[PDB]
Amino acid sequence: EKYTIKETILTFNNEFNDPLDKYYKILSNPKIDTIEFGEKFNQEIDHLIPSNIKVIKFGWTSEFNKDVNFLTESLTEIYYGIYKNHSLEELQNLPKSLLKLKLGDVFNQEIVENVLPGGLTHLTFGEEFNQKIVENVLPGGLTHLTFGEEFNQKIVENVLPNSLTHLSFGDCFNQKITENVLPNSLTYLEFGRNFNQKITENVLPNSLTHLTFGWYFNQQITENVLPNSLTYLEFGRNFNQQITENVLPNSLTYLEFGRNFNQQITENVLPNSLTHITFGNNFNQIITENVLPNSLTHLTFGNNFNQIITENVLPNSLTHLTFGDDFNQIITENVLPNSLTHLTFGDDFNQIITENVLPNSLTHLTFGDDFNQIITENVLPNSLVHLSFGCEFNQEIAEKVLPNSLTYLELGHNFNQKIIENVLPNGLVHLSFGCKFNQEIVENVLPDSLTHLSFGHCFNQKITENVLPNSLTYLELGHNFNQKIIENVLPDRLTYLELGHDFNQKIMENVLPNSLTHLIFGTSFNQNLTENVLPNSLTHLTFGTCFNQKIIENVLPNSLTHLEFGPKFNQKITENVLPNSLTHLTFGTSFNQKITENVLPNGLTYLTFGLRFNQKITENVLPCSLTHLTFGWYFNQELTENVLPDTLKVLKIYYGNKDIILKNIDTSKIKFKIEYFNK
Repeated sequence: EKYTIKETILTFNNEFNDPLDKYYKILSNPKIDTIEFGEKFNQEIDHLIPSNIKVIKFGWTSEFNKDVNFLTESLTEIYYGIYKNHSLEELQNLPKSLLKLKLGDVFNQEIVENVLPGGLTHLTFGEEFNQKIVENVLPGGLTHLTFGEEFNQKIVENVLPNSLTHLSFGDCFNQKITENVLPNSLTYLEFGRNFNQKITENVLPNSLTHLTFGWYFNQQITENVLPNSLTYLEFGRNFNQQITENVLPNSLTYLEFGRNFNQQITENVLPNSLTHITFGNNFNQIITENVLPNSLTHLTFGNNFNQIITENVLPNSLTHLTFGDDFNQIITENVLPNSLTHLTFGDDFNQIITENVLPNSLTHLTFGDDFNQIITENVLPNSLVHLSFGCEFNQEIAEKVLPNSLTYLELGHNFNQKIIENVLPNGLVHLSFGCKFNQEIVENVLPDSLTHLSFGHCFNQKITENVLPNSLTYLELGHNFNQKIIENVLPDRLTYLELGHDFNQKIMENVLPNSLTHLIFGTSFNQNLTENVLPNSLTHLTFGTCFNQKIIENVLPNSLTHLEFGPKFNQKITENVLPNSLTHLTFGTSFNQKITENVLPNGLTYLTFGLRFNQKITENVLPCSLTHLTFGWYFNQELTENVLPDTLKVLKIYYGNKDIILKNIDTSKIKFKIEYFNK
């Protein structure tokens, strides 16, 4: 039953439902233009909203259903939810200044002359609305009209305002749209699910730039139907009608087909102005020679497309080609254009790719699941910077195979071939081995450029001295990786280290480098940490599930700011073991140990206890700078005001214990905010 204020947007609780009689002062803040209400709020708001607010958003979930006849007369916007009806009295009484309105979902009465605000520009009907609209009903200056799920009434001439620019139908609308019905101002028209009528000549206006049909629309588009202003055409799921010559306008830049479209496309049907085609799922027709437009930059096939791509089929303008799930046709030499920079294959693609097949412009190559053919020397272009192999790829990679220019290499699940002296390019920045990779990585194989290196599930080989490159900043080790790290192996620029589930080997002194700031232990690590192990630059330490070793003086370094113990850590912590520098401490699920005076650094601002912490808090234990205290479910101890710090901003407690936790706290005069959580 509290409010959360943002820059201008006051949001209430989702179970708020308190009369607004005692909130006038809060809402009278002269820097708040809007109010958000949530689910359970059902209380009067007629005389309870000041002049400074310009938006009431109720969000679609609201249970608000009260008569509203007195908003402000200074509102410009209001949006209603699922349980709101109206009388037309109530519609006549929304304020003369209003610009943008969404009606309640329950509203399904017939609107007549001079009811909805004259000056209105944005109108949105609810779910249940399915009432007839006649000539001078909608405001004459309206620019945005949206119909909801159930509306299926007829629309006849001179009814839609000649100012209208965006008209979006809902699911049930399936009435004929005839000549001069749509305004000559309309730029967007979007049909919904059920709409399935012929569109003839002079029905779409010559100002229309966007047209989206929906699920069921499966009517033929003939010559001179679509306007020459049109840049955007998106068909929906069932449209499967053949599209012939002089039907698509010469200004069209975007075109997307839906699932069902599977018709042949001949010459002089795809306009030369097009830069983007996205094909449907089922599309599986032969694309012949001078069919595709010449200005095309992006081409995307569907999941069923699997037809041979022969010489000079793709334009020399094309830069992005994405294949679908089925595509599995041989690709020969002059098939892909010399402008093409991006290639993505799909799940099925598994044909050989020879010497001069891939163009010399190509920077990005993504293979599919199935792709598993040998890639030899001078196959991959010398312009390539990004290579992602998929799941089934497990072929050998020889010496001068991967181009000089390569920066990003992602190897797949099944990849488990050996990597020797000059396989990976000098210049490589990111390298990611997948699941199965478990071959030895010896010295002068990983390049001296590499900054990011990540290993997969299976990788559990030794990493010896001077294997890892000097310019490495980021190292992620995988599930099974459980080999000891020794004195001079981890490089001197490494800031980030993540150890894996299995990693449970002791760490000696001069191992973790003095550049390392971020350290992540995995599930199993449970080996004791002693003096000068952890680096004096380290800021972030995250322990995994099973780490339950006691910490002593001079172990956690005096730079450390974020510490997070894992589930099973439940060891006592005494004086000057937690560093001066600490600001965020997070106890894990099972930690249940007393805290005495002088233990948690005074500098500490965020403290979180996990599930099981249920020990008294005596005076002068909680840090003096603390701002966010979070307790766990099982914490059942009284708090007093003199044992909480003067700087506390937020206290998080379990709801079901509150009257036990705050038994000695007068909540009517706290200077902090109680956040609850529940079961």
